[PDB]
Amino acid sequence: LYFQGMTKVLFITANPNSAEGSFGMAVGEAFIEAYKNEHPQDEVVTIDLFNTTVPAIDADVFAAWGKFAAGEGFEALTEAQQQKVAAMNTNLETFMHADRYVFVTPMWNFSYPPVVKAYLDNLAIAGKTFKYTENGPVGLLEGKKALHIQATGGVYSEGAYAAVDFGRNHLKTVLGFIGVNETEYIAVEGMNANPEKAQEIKEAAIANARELAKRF
Amino acid sequence: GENLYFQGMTKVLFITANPNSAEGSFGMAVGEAFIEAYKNEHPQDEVVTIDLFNTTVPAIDADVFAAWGKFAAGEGFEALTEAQQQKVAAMNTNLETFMHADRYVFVTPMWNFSYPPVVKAYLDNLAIAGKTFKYTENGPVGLLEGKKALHIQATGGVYSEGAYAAVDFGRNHLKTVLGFIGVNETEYIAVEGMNANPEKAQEIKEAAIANARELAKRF
Ligand SMILES: Cc1cc2nc3c(=O)[nH]c(=O)nc-3n(C[C@H](O)[C@H](O)[C@H](O)COP(=O)(O)O)c2cc1C
Ligand SMILES: Cc1cc2nc3c(=O)[nH]c(=O)nc-3n(C[C@H](O)[C@H](O)[C@H](O)COP(=O)(O)O)c2cc1C
Ligand SMILES: CN(C)c1ccc(C(=C2C=CC(=[N+](C)C)C=C2)c2ccccc2)cc1
Repeated sequence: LYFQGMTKVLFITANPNSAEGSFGMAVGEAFIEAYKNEHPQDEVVTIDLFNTTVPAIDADVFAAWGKFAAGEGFEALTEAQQQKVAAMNTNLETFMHADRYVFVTPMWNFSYPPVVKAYLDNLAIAGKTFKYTENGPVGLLEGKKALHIQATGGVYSEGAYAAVDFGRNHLKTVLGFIGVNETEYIAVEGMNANPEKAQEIKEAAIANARELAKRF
Repeated sequence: GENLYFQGMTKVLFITANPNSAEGSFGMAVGEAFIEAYKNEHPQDEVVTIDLFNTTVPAIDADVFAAWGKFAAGEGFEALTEAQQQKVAAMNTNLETFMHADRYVFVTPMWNFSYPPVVKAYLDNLAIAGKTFKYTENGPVGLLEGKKALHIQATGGVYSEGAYAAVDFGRNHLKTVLGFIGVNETEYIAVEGMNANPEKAQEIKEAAIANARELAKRF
């Protein structure tokens, strides 16, 4: 074809179990298939954070960032610093070039798996996703939309317990800091607080995901 | 005055989550000052340092779920694979090292409104059912008793009061998990405002260091 432009969607998952053993992954796959049937041509790339190199910010990264500030190039870094920065570049560039993001995270001790924090630490880079201005920082990503699907044993979406929903709230905060302010949230909650009605909660969340896909 | 349970040496855990040292980190410089002041008040208390950037902190992954599945089935430690045995043992080491301690000190910087990811993996190594918490008919309840925790955080801006405290996710999430495992009292020291006010960087650091020395006399 003469034109190669298309909407790029990133299906970012952070759950070790598959869709058959995870409520979050089950609703995540239902939203993706419903989005594909509504949006052909659009590309959907899956990113499993448990099988993706996500370097944590450590002494090598600070040392690598320091040499970059001193005007030095990539060759000045050690081999260990080179492999970490390159993997951080790939994660950042792939996220910046996409248009739609879909996060699937389970709640482990009031927050997400730790690899989600390292992944966000790979995305928040000054000069790339946000810039400093006279009136504080400003996110750089424009024309982006994000969906977060979180599965929790208890119920956190409504009530006072939304204050301890740290995984959901911190993800929304970082997304807005890099310019992704148009977000959507689908809660898959209560399958373990009341196991007798866990399948109804899953089925209701699937219907909630299939409706959002036609307008997302 | 005593004559109850012998001496009972107080174990203190100085848990750091910053790759830089005290010379290149405000939170570490305040954390090191608190320890030096605590050791002078209690010369016989044991202080064990745990650097999370140089400690095996296994993340909950596919091997951990497969291990917990075989443990719940009735099998023992002889059924796991070599990758599962190494991960489960290192989680028990971090768990029992934390449980056997009476005092806890955390030093973290704010990286994008939260802590480094290794802190979350370390907290997931501690919240274990039947060990640090259990579920009752009235709800979950922690099991650790007689513990006192202190969190030192260094942030560029100010997140102590107002609507900016709601986005201090690193401090708040650490308090919730510590309170979930029984440690209901976690004092907090803020080294904040160095990047918002670069001219007050040394004034804020020096004031927070003196605050940590005064707190070390009663902690
Ligand atoms: C290590 C661990 C920690 C958990 N912590 C919480 C929690 O803090 N609050 C909660 O409601 N459920 C908690 N759960 C239960 C999960 O939220 C529940 O399994 C949910 O369905 C997410 O699983 P899934 O995304 O794989 O479907 C925890 C489960 C595990 C294994
Ligand atoms: C990767 C990174 C992310 C940061 N994110 C924030 C932030 O979200 N809010 C803030 O006030 N400061 C932020 N800072 C600045 C540090 O929190 C601040 O300089 C703090 O003093 C660093 O802690 P330390 O000196 O003890 O290492 C960030 C710094 C880095 C390197
Ligand atoms: C069986 N039942 C009625 C329940 C037992 C426990 C829980 C909860 C919970 C909190 C923290 C957890 N963590 C940290 C593992 C796990 C569960 C819980 C979740 C949200 C609000 C209040 C409590 C909900 C229902």
